[PDB]
Amino acid sequence: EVQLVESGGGLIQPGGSLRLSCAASGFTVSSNYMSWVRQAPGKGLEWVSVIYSGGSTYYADSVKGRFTISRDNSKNTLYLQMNSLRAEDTAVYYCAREGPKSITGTAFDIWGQGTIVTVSSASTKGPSVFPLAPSSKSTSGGTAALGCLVKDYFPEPVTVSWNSGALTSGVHTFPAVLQSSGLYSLSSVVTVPSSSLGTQTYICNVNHKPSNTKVDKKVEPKS
Amino acid sequence: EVQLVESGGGLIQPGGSLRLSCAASGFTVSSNYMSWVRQAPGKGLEWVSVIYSGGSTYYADSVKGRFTISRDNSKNTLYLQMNSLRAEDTAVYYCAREGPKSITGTAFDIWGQGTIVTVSSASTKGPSVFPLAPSSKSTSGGTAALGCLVKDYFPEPVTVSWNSGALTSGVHTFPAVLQSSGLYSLSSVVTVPSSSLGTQTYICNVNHKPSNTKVDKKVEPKS
Amino acid sequence: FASVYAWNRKRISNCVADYSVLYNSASFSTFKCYGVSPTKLNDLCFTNVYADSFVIRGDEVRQIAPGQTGKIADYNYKLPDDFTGCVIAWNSNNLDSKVGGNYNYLYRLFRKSNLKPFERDISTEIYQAGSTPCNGVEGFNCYFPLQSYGFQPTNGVGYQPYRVVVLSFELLHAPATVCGPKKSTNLVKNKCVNFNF
Amino acid sequence: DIQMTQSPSSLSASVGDRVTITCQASQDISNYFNWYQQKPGKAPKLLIYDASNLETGVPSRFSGSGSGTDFTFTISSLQPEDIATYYCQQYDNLPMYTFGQGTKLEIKRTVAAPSVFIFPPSDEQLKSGTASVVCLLNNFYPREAKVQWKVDNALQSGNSQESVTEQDSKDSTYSLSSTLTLSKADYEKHKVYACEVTHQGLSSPVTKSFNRGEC
Repeated sequence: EVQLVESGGGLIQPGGSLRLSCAASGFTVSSNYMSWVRQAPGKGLEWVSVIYSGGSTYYADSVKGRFTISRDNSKNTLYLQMNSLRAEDTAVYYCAREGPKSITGTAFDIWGQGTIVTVSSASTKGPSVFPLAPSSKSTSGGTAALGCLVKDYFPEPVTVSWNSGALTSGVHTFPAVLQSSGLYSLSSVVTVPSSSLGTQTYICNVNHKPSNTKVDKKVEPKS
Repeated sequence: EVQLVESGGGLIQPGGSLRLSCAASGFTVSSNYMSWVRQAPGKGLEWVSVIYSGGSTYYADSVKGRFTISRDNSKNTLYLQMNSLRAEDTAVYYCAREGPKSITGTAFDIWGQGTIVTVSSASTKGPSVFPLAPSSKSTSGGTAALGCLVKDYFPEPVTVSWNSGALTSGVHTFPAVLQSSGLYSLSSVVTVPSSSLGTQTYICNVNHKPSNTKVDKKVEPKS
Repeated sequence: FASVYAWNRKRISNCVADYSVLYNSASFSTFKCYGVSPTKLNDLCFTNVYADSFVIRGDEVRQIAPGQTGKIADYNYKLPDDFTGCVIAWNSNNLDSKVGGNYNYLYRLFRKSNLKPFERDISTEIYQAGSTPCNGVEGFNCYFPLQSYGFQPTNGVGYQPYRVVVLSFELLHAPATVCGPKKSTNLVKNKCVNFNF
Repeated sequence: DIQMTQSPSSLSASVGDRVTITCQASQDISNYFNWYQQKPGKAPKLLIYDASNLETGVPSRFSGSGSGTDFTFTISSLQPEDIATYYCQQYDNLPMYTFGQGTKLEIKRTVAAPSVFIFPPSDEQLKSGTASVVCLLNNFYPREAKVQWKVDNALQSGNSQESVTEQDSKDSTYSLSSTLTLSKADYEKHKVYACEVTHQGLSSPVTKSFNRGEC
């Protein structure tokens, strides 16, 4: 009953001025020690900034002079006013409350599931989808696998679900791959009893959040 | 011989800086009292701003501090420099000349057919078109109806004509409907003698002006 | 009184001016002083006082002030930006408004360019809004430049006629001129006294 | 300030009649009052101004009167070439131009039953994975029509949307389009799609229907 959602992310060129909106529920953000923590892809975590509940501000000294924190005490939103990038700040950005849990000592005790921020320009692009049909070369005994290939997109956060989120058994989305062309690609596959090749519904729901792409593709055995 | 066309509109997020270009013909806009008047969907009209022909500016006090008027006296264009929205300014915006027509009293006497401005983000999207075939379930005696269904688009102003604007008899485009998905949809239908089911040309010309979509779809009786 | 587009201009001169009979007359609906607060007028001396007179609507009295805009201050009567005098105004519905409409009080509603301060323009050329030349005849984008208040006695306040007088004290570089009265007491005798003659 | 209220909002006009819309105000004005007409879709035009003095292009109808608080706009009848929206404007020395709300009008044409027509979803859309089922009601006076969708004789609630056209300037009728939206999967689970229209010009309701998958 205390999760804060941050609105932002999306791509951008080196030198932009994107700012992020961390909106909280369950507590005042004008009375707590809210803080920002990022972590690079395949790297360790790193502190970014904090604000005290009287107005003071502090920065991580690698991102100082270019970042700004502010809050809306009547809207319960926490702002990371970012500008003048240097194209190493591509990371996932988390919010955290800093609250004491001892007679001596304090801690981060509630987090916000992170939002992706990327930078490099190269514009963006929507995904191209194909269904990878269940086949006897994929079939073995009691089960057979089918999936959806979603390829050639820049704006990293993309999602593919199976049957509007119905099937959770065997559904496995593999990490996206970055081609030489500069665009990402991935494929998500799920196994299902071989007695059930075409029988039930298996429609992959592709949603691209930086763009506004939403397409449902049905996967059926090969002709 | 005196109609002014305004270039602008299109969608936009809350906080944008879109400005509109009202270009006039038949009179100087550096010698008249040009004014802007908007009206919300399903609401009454509301004055916005005016400029006198010496340089003065006035605002409607609900949109003051965020709007700006200017003119080009060598291009005959009237500018509404708008910025810093609040997402209630979704309206149709009209230009008007303010000219006297009495020994005492003045009036708006020529208008500019309006241009739509919308705000909410949710990006934009192109329409998906299907032809609704003429059928015996639509046929009754001497006439039968056929049409085109243009659905799932955000950027509100969309148009469908019949045969490049040829048929004006029975052609009726119904008001677009706003779905829960957030996208609009509509269907335009026309009746034509039942002796003429497939005989002549009935091609719906779909044009989406915020995007650049132009597609012609033929409607023929069901197989 | 005088129209708003051709105001009058009286040049008060060497005299004994008593702005107290003005200031306390309580008959004035508006008495603003800009260069100088009102009570200290009967204690100063200038070179010339000008008095301008005209008649406007009721809610147009807020454009007679330094630094305003509107059809009156733009091109009928413009006050400089470092004004010095005072502006006085009072309602005159019973004198100037007549049943059926008093169409003798005009104002200018079109001009090429805003007035310079204290500049006056009584011409009556056909205005030309659009690019098409006018050739002295009316028509679209060729407008007569003067309109008339049709004042009527059953008009809500803010549409009834107000009479306005703008006093402007100026100080060129002469040797002196009009000043306020010289209150004098009584002369006593046969007592060591402190006197000023 | 001054706000003017227009009392009779969207009355009913019969051909060969009269109509008097009525508007009043705050603290009184005098002849600074224009009436406008905006057709359903176009830009507004001016047709009165001052209080009366018709505009050059307006016909012998459309008279106006009143001069101190109350103003009355009057038509020698209700030409089918109307059904627009009529606003009232005032203004003042200081910048400002308060448009009063406005009315509509309407008409009273004879009872006309709708032509009904049902359209199954196009094969292109079933590829995409969704089925729109359109039902059209063509020309009709009383707009108080009911569209009941039925799927295999089950009355369908909460998956339809309607819209209706402006009263037609020629024959004073209405036209209505109801769209039923289903998934491809759910579409393929039933057979008969029916659209049952109820209306005053019909003695008993009309159903147009098709059978999914029958050329």
